Amino acid sequence: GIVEQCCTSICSLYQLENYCN
Amino acid sequence: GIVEQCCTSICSLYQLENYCN
Amino acid sequence: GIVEQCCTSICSLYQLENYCN
Amino acid sequence: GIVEQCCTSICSLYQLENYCN
Amino acid sequence: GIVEQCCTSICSLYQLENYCN
Amino acid sequence: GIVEQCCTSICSLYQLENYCN
Amino acid sequence: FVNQHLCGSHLVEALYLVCGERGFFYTPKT
Amino acid sequence: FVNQHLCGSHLVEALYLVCGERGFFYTPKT
Amino acid sequence: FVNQHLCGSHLVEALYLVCGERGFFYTPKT
Amino acid sequence: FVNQHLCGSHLVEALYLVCGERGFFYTPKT
Amino acid sequence: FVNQHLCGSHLVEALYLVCGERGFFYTPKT
Amino acid sequence: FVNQHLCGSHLVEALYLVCGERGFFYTPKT
Ligand SMILES: [Cl-]
Ligand SMILES: [Cl-]
Ligand SMILES: [Zn+2]
Ligand SMILES: [Zn+2]
Repeated sequence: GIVEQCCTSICSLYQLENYCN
Repeated sequence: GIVEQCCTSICSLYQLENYCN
Repeated sequence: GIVEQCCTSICSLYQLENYCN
Repeated sequence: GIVEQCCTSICSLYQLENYCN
Repeated sequence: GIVEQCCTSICSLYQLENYCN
Repeated sequence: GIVEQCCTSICSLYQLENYCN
Repeated sequence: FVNQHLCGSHLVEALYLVCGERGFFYTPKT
Repeated sequence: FVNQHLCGSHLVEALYLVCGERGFFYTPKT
Repeated sequence: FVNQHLCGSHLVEALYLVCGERGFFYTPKT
Repeated sequence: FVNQHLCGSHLVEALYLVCGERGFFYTPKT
Repeated sequence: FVNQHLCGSHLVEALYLVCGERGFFYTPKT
Repeated sequence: FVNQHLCGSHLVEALYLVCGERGFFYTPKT
């Protein structure tokens, strides 16, 4: 999930939107 | 400028992106 | 809601704890 | 102390109160 | 005190340095 | 540069001024 | 614990602290 | 933009920035 | 992305996020 | 609540949250 | 260094920076 | 004062504190 996508791995600002409501 | 504008009104991520080197 | 209430008045850690998954 | 309890090791919110005045 | 003074007026790093242990 | 001076290595507050405009 | 006055990202901060591993949902009005 | 490593309280800061008023779920269990 | 209201160090924060590896210049009026 | 790793500036954030108006000592030497 | 306008946890932040290893005492009025 | 490790968003916080109204360049490429 987000921690793997964004912390463990790297992620874009657009990916972080994946987690918007 | 960007600084005042984000703080006095509002501010798009896209405007901030003008301030990347 | 929680968001406005912490920022317009005040806000207990215990109320915030309702917002944990 | 706090750095060992809270950073090196893990600590609770209640433990962090230990360091309130 | 320091707390209110930084937040109600302004605050030098040098004043804050009085609050180091 | 700054990341080497300040993150990789350690730096002072006075050194961080090096990066003021 | 004392009561909080939390605005903007400082709310999400406090939420992060409070919720830790469970995480949380940040849900403002409009 | 970019991709950086976003962990913990910094992750939720970033979510706050990106999502804002849409709000978000921080669900570290996944 | 949503529009932002960013004051003080929260601007530099958002700038850090947005710019990442390129970094940025923080340049206020006076 | 939870137990997380709280280091450096994040530690003192958390102390700020928990203690608030009681205030706190951050004494890393111990 | 320039003068600061520091409210809430941004004070504790600045205090953290300034004091580093010595740490500090955060002591508000009431 | 002190020397600490200042990385990423914390680095730019610190630059913000030190520089303030002078502003700064964060240029991680160097
Ligand atoms: Cl604020
Ligand atoms: Cl970190
Ligand atoms: Zn703030
Ligand atoms: Zn951090």
